[PDB]
Amino acid sequence: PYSLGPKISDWDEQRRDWLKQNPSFPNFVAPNKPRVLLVTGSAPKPCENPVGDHYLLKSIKNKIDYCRIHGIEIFYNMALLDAEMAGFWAKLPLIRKLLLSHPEIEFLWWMDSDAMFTDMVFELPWERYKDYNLVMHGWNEMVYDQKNWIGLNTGSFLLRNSQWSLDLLDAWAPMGPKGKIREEAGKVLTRELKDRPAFEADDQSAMVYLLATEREKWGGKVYLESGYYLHGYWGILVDRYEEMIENHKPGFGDHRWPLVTHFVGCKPCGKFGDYPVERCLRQMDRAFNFGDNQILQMYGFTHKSLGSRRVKPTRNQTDRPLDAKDEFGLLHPPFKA
Amino acid sequence: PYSLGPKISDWDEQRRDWLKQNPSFPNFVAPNKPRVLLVTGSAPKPCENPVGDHYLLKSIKNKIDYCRIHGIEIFYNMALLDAEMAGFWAKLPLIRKLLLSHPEIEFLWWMDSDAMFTDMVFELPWERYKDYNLVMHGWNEMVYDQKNWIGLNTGSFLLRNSQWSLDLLDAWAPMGPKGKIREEAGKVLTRELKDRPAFEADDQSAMVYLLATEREKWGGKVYLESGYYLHGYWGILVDRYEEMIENHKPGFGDHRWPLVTHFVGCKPCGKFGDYPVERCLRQMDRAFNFGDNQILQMYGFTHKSLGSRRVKPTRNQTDRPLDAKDEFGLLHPPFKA
Ligand SMILES: O=c1ccn([C@@H]2O[C@H](COP(=O)(O)OP(=O)(O)O)[C@@H](O)[C@H]2O)c(=O)[nH]1
Ligand SMILES: O=c1ccn([C@@H]2O[C@H](COP(=O)(O)OP(=O)(O)O)[C@@H](O)[C@H]2O)c(=O)[nH]1
Ligand SMILES: [Mn+2]
Ligand SMILES: [Mn+2]
Repeated sequence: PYSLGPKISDWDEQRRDWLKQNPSFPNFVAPNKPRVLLVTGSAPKPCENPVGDHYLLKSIKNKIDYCRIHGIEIFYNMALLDAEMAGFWAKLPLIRKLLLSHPEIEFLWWMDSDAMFTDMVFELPWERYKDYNLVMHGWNEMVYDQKNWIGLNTGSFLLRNSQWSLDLLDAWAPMGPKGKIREEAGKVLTRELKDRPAFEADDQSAMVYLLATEREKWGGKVYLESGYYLHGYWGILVDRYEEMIENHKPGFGDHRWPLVTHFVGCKPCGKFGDYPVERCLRQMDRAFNFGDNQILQMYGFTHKSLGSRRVKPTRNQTDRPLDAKDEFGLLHPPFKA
Repeated sequence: PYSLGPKISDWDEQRRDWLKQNPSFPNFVAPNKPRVLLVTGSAPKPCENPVGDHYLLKSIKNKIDYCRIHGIEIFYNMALLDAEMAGFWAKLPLIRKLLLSHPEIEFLWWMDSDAMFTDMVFELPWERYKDYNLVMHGWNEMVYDQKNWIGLNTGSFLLRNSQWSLDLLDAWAPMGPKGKIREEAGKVLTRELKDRPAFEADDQSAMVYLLATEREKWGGKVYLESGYYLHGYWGILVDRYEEMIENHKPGFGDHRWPLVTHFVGCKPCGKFGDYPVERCLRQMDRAFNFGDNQILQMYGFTHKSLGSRRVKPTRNQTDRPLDAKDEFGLLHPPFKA
């Protein structure tokens, strides 16, 4: 019987003591700003197609920029800590290890390598979640009623460092172990979830299954967010970037300017994805430039077009650089208090 | 005639004024701990050699881990801001833009992409540099006396945000502009420096030629460091890694445990390196694992060997994870208090 590790039950107490003992590492870096660690990663071998690694590189640059602006630290995992939890299931052993290793962390923000920040201004509404322990993009009707396997997304979610989350992880992991366990579990999810195709169990479908069946246990602390694109399906967003630049501005986080553009199904690191490789990579270039344009604007540059690697100036240089207007206040945002 | 931008002569005063008006953004984040921006980058296009991008990815994960531990921010540039200053010369326009855009930065730490942190414990001796503006690995006699084009290294150096540094940049760039200017300046360097081969002007040789021919003007603010491997030629280190693990411990930063292993001559991304690609990449794997071991060991894991991607546990799991602190106190170091 698979276990994520020795059962822990007094974690809230262990954390409470530690924080009291170690006031130099508070779990809140500011009145209403919890300490957040963004966690991402990739397999420890080169991508099967070679440009895959190049797009992992642009992906981590993109997260570096956002996290530098909004004052959150990054952990990039390149190791499998549990041979049975491979692939998308590898993030459960990782998350548990980081939560227990870093009690100063109040929120752990997992973000897939195929997910990219496209709104560099938007700051998560932390106070909205002060009473919750798990925040994922999704809809309650899709999860609890329709039991739709895409009722929520697990490529970009917040998990609070708490006893509730250690138990949540234990409840979530059973369908993960590679082999017969994951395969037979995939048959269950395909049968019990709406619109799910037939394939081995994935971490996302299992979360829908867990929350739909055991809602009384977990639902009270889960927040299914759909007011902004904590996760954003690329297939309906990337084509509208131009409309967004023309009618809106960064900071909305939603349909007007998505916080995250998540390239589900493109699999730039594998041999084949569920979509044309041409459209996947060109749209990943457009998404990367859509965000990078917000970085370069601070420094007086922009990409010639949304699909070009080349940049151009947006203004003449000056001998009075400190007089310049930072349009969105990202050079010295309040997130770096 | 080429210029890095409009002439600024009052930057030290502009900065002081800005800092007085923006106390929430100090240039010292703690007593004798300056605010540091580590800067790196790579060409915006995939690597000629395809697997080269996988090592750019490993290289930036390495820098993320060190900068997270030691409380240093990262900027990863992928844009060519100045068509004339292509190649290794591209860092001069970038460094100027960043210094001018971030007056809160006391020290900018440039780092080649093929340079990797192999001592995750070593913190730079900042006080040693309180009266200097440019810190590079090198030797006084080789640079000033012998005029040796390898008397210093410009792949890992600190540059203080100051009018002095802006002026140095003005003096350093002239041999840069691609074309007849760089190629002709290259023939001048080959003829005035010791043991320089024949190739286009390069920023390292140009820095030697400047400091040797204009010592009185520049030398008093340059610290040529050789007490630790701020830059560490891979050729004389990578074969000694297992010896270091047996005899020494992270924190020395020098011949016993180098801070930086820099793979000069390898060109894992480009082509036509001074060494065989296979030898280069395997040793970069070893360097990466050598550093990554220090990260994984905070969490109870290590690489089975410096040549294996697999990791193994260093200790059994526990239900009391806050009792045993890590061997080098890197989970909660003073750099993040
Ligand atoms: O061996 C692995 C496989 C995946 N991931 C991470 O888990 C996420 C989700 O895994 P998935 O198999 O769904 O790939 P995706 O289609 O989301 O890119 C990936 O994006 C990676 O960021 C990882 O860290 N190690
Ligand atoms: O187009 C470029 C080329 C290089 N660099 C950076 O400048 C350093 C030195 O460039 P070089 O041509 O010497 O390549 P190297 O042999 O050092 O890897 C690289 O490592 C990169 O970090 C960059 O930012 N943009
Ligand atoms: Mn994904
Ligand atoms: Mn180099």
